[PDB]
Amino acid sequence: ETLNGGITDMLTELANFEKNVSQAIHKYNAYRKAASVIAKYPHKIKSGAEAKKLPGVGTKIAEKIDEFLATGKLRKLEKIRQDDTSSSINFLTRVSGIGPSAARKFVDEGIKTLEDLRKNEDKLNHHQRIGLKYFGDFEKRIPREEMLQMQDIVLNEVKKVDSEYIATVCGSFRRGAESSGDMDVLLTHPSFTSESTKQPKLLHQVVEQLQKVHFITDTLSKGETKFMGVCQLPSKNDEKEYPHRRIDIRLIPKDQYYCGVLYFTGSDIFNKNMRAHALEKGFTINEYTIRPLGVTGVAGEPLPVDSEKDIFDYIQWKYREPKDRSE
DNA sequence: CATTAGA
DNA sequence: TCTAATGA
Ligand SMILES: [Mn+2]
Ligand SMILES: [Mn+2]
Ligand code: NA
Ligand code: NA
Repeated sequence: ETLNGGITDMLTELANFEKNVSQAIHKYNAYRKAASVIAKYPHKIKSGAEAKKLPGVGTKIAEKIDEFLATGKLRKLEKIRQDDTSSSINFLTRVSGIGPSAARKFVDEGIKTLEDLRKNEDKLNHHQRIGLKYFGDFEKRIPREEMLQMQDIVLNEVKKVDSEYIATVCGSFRRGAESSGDMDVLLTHPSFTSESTKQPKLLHQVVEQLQKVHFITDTLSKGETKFMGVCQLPSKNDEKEYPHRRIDIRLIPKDQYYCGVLYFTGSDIFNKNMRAHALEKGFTINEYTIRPLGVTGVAGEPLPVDSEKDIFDYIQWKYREPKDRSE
């Protein structure tokens, strides 16, 4: 956690680089389990060899270890850090809609800068066009103060659309957080559940309304169960216009709402920990259900969940407010 | 680990 | 169809 710090961090630097700049899924994968392992180790790695005794740690990495311990640095890390091509890929990759693959191509063609990006809006798809358009707003955190005004608006129209609609802003916001990255609304309807052959309009009606009133301003992707766009709160009686924010609204089979809701509310740890508990308690929890475990090794049979509670109860735990779902 | 775009 | 990119 701090004892193998630099070690794992160097390791991750390297991993990550193999994956984006180079198209070496393997090495990238190598660097990572080793990083993963030296990370667990209970004592201060004092050399290549010591580390070497580890699984995943071979000669190659052990080697990097010494040089890193030896001189507090790594040549390869210095070179890469310098390396313009890779620098570029690392950066282009920041535009929503651009991945490593595309990052490579752009550079290939010689598109290294945001402006390069601009002079060539054409080579870019919609997603990317939008991502470039709000590069600034996308990079900014969402102040909770605003999260409250967004949540406010969203829930209104929702209800005004159909009243039988259930929405929940999930995520960190849900759990207290002063700021959030993007806004995540979990949606459901009674009319939609596990079987009942859908009702796409369900998601559809909603976006339409939000756009209608001018909250959704763009669409990155809109499908039958997961909408992905851009919103913005109404630049007041002017002077202060608001930033463009990322919004994600997803339809849920009413019969899996809370599991989902449970899930997206995180945190990654609480989740795990919670998930880990249901296991002993004779269960299983996944993004949508909670199944009673059977002795044959496994078993199924989706228990009825009506609120975050039921879930709790099932595993016979203390209902935890979102606020304290921290771990 | 699953949903959408896109070519 | 597959392949990329998001998320989470
Ligand atoms: Mn989010
Ligand atoms: Mn999101
Ligand atoms: Na990106
Ligand atoms: Na393949």
